[PDB]
Amino acid sequence: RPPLQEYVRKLLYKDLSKVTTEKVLRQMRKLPWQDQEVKDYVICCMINIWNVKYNSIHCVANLLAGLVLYQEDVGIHVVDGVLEDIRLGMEVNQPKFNQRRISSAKFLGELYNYRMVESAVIFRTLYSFTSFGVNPDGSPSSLDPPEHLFRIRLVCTILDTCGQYFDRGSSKRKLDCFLVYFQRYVWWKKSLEVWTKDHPFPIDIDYMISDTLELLRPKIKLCNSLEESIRQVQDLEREFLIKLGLVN
Amino acid sequence: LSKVVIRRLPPTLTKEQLQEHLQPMPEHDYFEFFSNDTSLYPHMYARAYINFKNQEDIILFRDRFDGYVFLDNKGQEYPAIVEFAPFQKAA
Repeated sequence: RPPLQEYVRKLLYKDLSKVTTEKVLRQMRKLPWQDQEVKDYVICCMINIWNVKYNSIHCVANLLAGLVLYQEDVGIHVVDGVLEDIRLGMEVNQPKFNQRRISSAKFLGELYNYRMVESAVIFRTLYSFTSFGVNPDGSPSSLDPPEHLFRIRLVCTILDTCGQYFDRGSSKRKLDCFLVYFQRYVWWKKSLEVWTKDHPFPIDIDYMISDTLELLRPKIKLCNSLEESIRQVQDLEREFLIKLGLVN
Repeated sequence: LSKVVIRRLPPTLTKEQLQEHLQPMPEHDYFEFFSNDTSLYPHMYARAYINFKNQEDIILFRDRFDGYVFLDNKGQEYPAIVEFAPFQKAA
């Protein structure tokens, strides 16, 4: 394995922690960024964020924020790459990649926290989890078959990472709107014929959703039925219709 | 929104070969090719970003190339996907 590859790998996956961030930054800066193979390798190593311990993922976002002062193109390519990986992960959707896909979602959330992406990128991604390859009547599909509940884990992962910053102003409204759509998505999954008395919907997924939502919105109404969740969506879409002027 | 991605291209397609398929190319600021950078091996695909100058040219471009079938050496089909990039910042 070539020397610069082992060097980059060592800096990002071994040396980098909360206490060495300034030293790793200094070293990354002096890399031969004019060598295209080396620049490509660093980008590729950062997109492959699963190699990094979960609790040090945020250190890679922080390192990238220092680095884009001198090498801005690198940061753009990493963000573009992580978002491509989140999309490809839904197309592939094999359980052996679960840990890697979660690491990518957490990394995107930390990229928002260290100001590498704006909130629009986060909301685009959250809606993609509830709509991409999802039939609009809530029937199962190729990418979202019945016992696949991983979209719910992905959503909760992003919300747990950066959701606390969407509590004032316009981002507050945007999160409130997304949660109305999320609660319907959850009731579509819960309403599938596979779930019975003998084969119940997993209680652990239920608790994941309620813990996430109650942390962000202590007074939120958790819907107790599919009907209630559809009505919330209908009331919200009546508001939209008024704003868009399709009728009035 | 001016930054457009064309993705799920064959993993051994090159920027130049892609250009031969796309021409005549509309006016653009930026046009770069990416591949071999996923965390989900062996699911390998290639892709590109283009930043268009006018808005009407974007609608034309995806009418033409969304679903356009590229081939690799062995004759496997690769329908491309054309959408706005999820991150709009240009390099």
